[PDB]
Amino acid sequence: VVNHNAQALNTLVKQLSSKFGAISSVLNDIFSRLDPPEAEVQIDRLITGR
Amino acid sequence: AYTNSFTRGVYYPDKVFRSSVLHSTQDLFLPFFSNVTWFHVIDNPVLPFNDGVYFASIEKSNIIRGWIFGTTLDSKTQSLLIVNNATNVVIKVCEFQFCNDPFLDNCTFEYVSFKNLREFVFKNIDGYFKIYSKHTPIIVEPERDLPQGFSALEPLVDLPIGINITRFQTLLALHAAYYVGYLQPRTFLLKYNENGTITDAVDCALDPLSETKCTL
Amino acid sequence: KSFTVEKGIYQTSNFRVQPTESIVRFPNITNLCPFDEVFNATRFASVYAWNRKRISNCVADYSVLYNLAPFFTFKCYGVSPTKLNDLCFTNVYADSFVI
Amino acid sequence: RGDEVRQIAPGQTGNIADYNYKLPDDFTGCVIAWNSNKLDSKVSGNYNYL
Amino acid sequence: YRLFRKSNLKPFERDISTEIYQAGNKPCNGVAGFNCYFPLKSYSFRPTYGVGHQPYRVVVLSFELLHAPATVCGPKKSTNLVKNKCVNFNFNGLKGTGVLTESNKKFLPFQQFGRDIADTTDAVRDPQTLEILDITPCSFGGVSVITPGT
Ligand SMILES: *[C@@H]1O[C@H](CO)[C@@H](O[C@@H]2O[C@H](CO)[C@@H](O)[C@H](O)[C@H]2NC(C)=O)[C@H](O)[C@H]1NC(C)=O
Ligand SMILES: *[C@@H]1O[C@H](CO)[C@@H](O[C@@H]2O[C@H](CO)[C@@H](O)[C@H](O)[C@H]2NC(C)=O)[C@H](O)[C@H]1NC(C)=O
Ligand SMILES: *[C@@H]1O[C@H](CO)[C@@H](O)[C@H](O)[C@H]1NC(C)=O
Ligand SMILES: *[C@@H]1O[C@H](CO)[C@@H](O)[C@H](O)[C@H]1NC(C)=O
Ligand SMILES: *[C@@H]1O[C@H](CO)[C@@H](O)[C@H](O)[C@H]1NC(C)=O
Repeated sequence: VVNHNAQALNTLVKQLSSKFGAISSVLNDIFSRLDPPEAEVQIDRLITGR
Repeated sequence: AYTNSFTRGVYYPDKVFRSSVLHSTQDLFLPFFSNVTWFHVIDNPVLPFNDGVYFASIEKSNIIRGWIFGTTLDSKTQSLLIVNNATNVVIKVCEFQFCNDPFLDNCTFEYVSFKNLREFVFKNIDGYFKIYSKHTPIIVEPERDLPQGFSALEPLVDLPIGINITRFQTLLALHAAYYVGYLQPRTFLLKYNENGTITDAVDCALDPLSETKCTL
Repeated sequence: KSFTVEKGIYQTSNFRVQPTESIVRFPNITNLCPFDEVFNATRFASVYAWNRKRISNCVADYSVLYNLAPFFTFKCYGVSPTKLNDLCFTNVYADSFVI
Repeated sequence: RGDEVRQIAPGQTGNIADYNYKLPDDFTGCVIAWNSNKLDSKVSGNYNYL
Repeated sequence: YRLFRKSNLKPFERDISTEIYQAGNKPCNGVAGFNCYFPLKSYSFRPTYGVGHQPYRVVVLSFELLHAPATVCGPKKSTNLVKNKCVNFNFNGLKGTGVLTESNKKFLPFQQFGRDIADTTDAVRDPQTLEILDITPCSFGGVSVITPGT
C-alpha cells in the first residue's frame, strides 16, 4: 500500500520528458524560435499528450 | 594474437551535468568481452577503420608519436603528429606525407602546449572527426592481462574535415605495446554518482540476465 | 454557481507570487562581425570545389542583409528569419557558390 | 508597396503591419489589390506617398 | 560542373578526382577517348541570354543551437546581477522565472548546464564571470475557505 502508490507518482513525472513528436520538449524553445502563426501546429500535440 | 577486453571503453554521451541518477542511452561503443588485436615493438601494418577506433597504449618513453588516416595514401590526406612528454599536447593537421616507411629519427588547426596508460577514441560523424582522450597512471605493472577496474573518458577535440576514410596506420620512433579495437552501435545504461562522475555501466545485449536489469 | 452556500469548507483556486525585476546577461565581446568578406565579395569559386568559411567570436546584425536588391530566394528551415537577432550561436559555417 | 499587403493582412509582425495598418488574427474580412505600376508610374519616379 | 561519377555522395563531402569515367565496356586504362569521357564540363553565360540561364549567386548558412559555450549573437546590453528575490531572467536565450542563489556544485571545465529528472534547467554558469548558480521556483500554494451557513 505504501509502495505501489509511490511508484504511481514517480512515473507521472517521467512522462514530462517525452517529446510527443514535436520539435523539442522544452516549452519555451518553441515560442523563442518559431512564429505565432505556426506554433499552434506544435503546441496542440504537447497539450493532448499531457 | 588475441586478448580479453575486460570491461573498458565508456565515454560521456554529451556535455551536460547530472547527479545521483540512472540513465539509459544508445551510441557507438565497444561491446564488453570482445577480443582485441595485440602487437609488440620490434609488425606495424595498416589496419582497417570501419566505424571508429578504440586505441590504447602502454609505454613510458613515448615511442608512439602520430597517426595517418586516408584511403589511397597518395600524399592527399590528413595526418596528426604530436610532441608530448606526458601532459603537453602539440597538434598539427597539415597534409605533409613522409616516405613509404614513416618513422621518427587544409591546416584548419594548430596547437602547441611502466607507470602510464594512454587511451583514445576516434569517431567520424557527418563531416566531423571527434577525438576523445584519457590519461591515467597504472599501479598494476607488468602482468598477463590489461589492467582491471573501471573509469570514464572525456571529450577533447572536434575538427570539420569531411573526407571518406577507410584505413589508418600509426607512427613509431626508431634509433611498449598498443591495442586496436573496433566500434559498434549499442545501447547501455549508466549510473551517475553523487559527485558528478560515472562509476558503473551495464549492458543489455550480452547475457540473458542483463536484459532483465536493462528492462527493469 | 449558486446564490446560497451551505455550512462547511470549500476549495476555490491557488495563489502564486509575482516577480518584480528583469535580468539579462551576455558575453562582453565587442568586435564587429565580418559578414562583409563573403556576401559582397568579387569573384566566387566553382561548384565542384565549393568554398566555405568559418565565423566565430563576433557580434552579428542580420538586418543589414535587407540592403541588397530584390532577392530571388530567401528561405529558412527550422528558425523563423525575423527573430534571428534574439538567439546566440556557437560556431557559424557559410558556404558560397554560383549556379 | 505591393507584397506589403501581407503586412496589411493578419500575420507576422512588421513595420507596416504594426505601425501603419493592423488586422487581428481573428479578423473577418478580405484584401484585394490591383497592380497600379501601369498607372501610378511617373517620370523620375513618384513621391506622392509616405 | 561535374557530369559523371559512379555513385552519389554522402552529405557534406567533396571530390575533385580526375579519374576517367568508364562509360563503355572497354577498359579505358586512363586513356581519354570514345566512351571514356572527361568528368567535367563548362557552362556559358551571355548578357543577352534569358533569365532562365542567367547566373545566380547562392549562399548557405548553418547553425548549432546552444549546445556549447556560445560565441556569436546580437548587441543586447547586459545589466547588474540581483539575487535572493523572485526575478525574471534570460541567460543566453534560455528564459525563465524564479530565484537565484549561490551554490556549491562542482563542474568539469567544459560543462555549461545542469538538468534533472524532468529535463528542466537547474544549474547555470554565468558567462560574464566564472561562478555557478541554481534556480528555485517561486513560492505558490492552494487556498481554502471555511464558512458557516449563509
Ligand atoms: C569510401 O570509398 C570507398 C571506395 O572509394 C568505399 O568502399 C566501398 O565499400 C563497399 C563495401 O565493401 C563496396 O561494396 C564498394 O564497392 C566500395 N566502393 C568502391 C568504389 O569500390 C567506402 O564505402 C566509402 N566510405 C563510405 C563510408 O561509404
Ligand atoms: C564528494 O565531494 C564531497 C565534498 O564536496 C566529499 O565530502 C567531503 O569528504 C571529505 C573527506 O575527503 C570530508 O572531510 C568532508 O567533511 C566531506 N564534506 C562534507 C560536507 O561532509 C565526498 O566524500 C565526495 N564523495 C566521495 C564518494 O568521496
Ligand atoms: C575472440 O578471439 C579468441 C581468440 O582465440 C577466441 O578464443 C574467442 O572465442 C573470440 N571471441 C570472444 C567473444 O572472445
Ligand atoms: C569581460 O569578459 C571576460 C571574460 O572572462 C572577463 O574576464 C572580464 O572581466 C569581462 N570584463 C571586462 C571589462 O573585460
Ligand atoms: C557589401 O557592399 C554593399 C555595397 O553597396 C553594401 O551595401 C553592403 O552592406 C555590404 N555588405 C555588408 C555585409 O556590409
